[PDB]
Amino acid sequence: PQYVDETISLSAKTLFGFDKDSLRAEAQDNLKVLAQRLSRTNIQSVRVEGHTDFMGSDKYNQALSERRAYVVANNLVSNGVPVSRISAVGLGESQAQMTQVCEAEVAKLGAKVSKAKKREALIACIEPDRRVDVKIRSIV
Repeated sequence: PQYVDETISLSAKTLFGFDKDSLRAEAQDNLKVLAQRLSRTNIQSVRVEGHTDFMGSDKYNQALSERRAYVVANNLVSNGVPVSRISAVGLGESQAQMTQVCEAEVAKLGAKVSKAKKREALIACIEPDRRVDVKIRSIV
C-alpha cells in the first residue's frame, strides 16, 4: 500500500537535560501528545532509535543509546502506543554526522584557545548526534 514515514528527532538535551535517562517533564508532555496522535493514525511501526556522538566506546554508546531509546519507547507505550508495533534500538555512534565538521570547526581556533575550551566546544558542536529519533511508518 501507500506509506508515509515520519521521523521525530528529540535531542538528548531536551529529553534528559544533563541526566542519563530521566525524562524532563516538558519532554513527557510532548511525547504524550505524540502518542495520542499515533493512536489516531493508521500506523504500522513505531521504531525508536537512540543515537550518541563519537565520545564513547562502541559498547558504551550502544548501551546508553538503547536505554535512552527504551525510556522514550516506554513513555509512548505508557501513553497508548501499542506494544505490538513499537521497538527501541540503540544505534550508538554508528550514524554520527558531526565528528568531521566539528573537529575541523574547533581546530580552526588554536590561538591558545584554552586547549580545554576546544574540547568543550567539541562536545557542544557534536550535540546533534546526541538524540532519540522516533520513526513512524503509516499507511496512506
